[PDB]
Amino acid sequence: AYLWHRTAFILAYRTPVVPEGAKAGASFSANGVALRWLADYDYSQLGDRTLLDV
Amino acid sequence: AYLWHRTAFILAYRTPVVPEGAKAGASFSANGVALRWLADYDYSQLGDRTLLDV
Repeated sequence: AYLWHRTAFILAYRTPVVPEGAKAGASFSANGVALRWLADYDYSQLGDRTLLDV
Repeated sequence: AYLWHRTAFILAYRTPVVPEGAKAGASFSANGVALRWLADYDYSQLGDRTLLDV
């Protein structure tokens, strides 16, 4: 069990920017954290690829 | 120093045609020469790539 003050632990967040070369882009919130959604089509394997990141 | 008649040297320029797959297709100008600019997102390396050429 841990018993800590609100200012004991630091969390640092930075949502990545969607580059101009990304065919898709959006921003979703996970428990108050803005994420970056990116979709790229993989023609070689004939499949879509997604990515949420922070 | 170089002294040349107009017919001594010849340049030929051609702007590459932006294909139907390139996401970004802005076209720029350098010294009156039109340049092709395209951007593609390498998802395999998690990085953007930009190309400006002629």
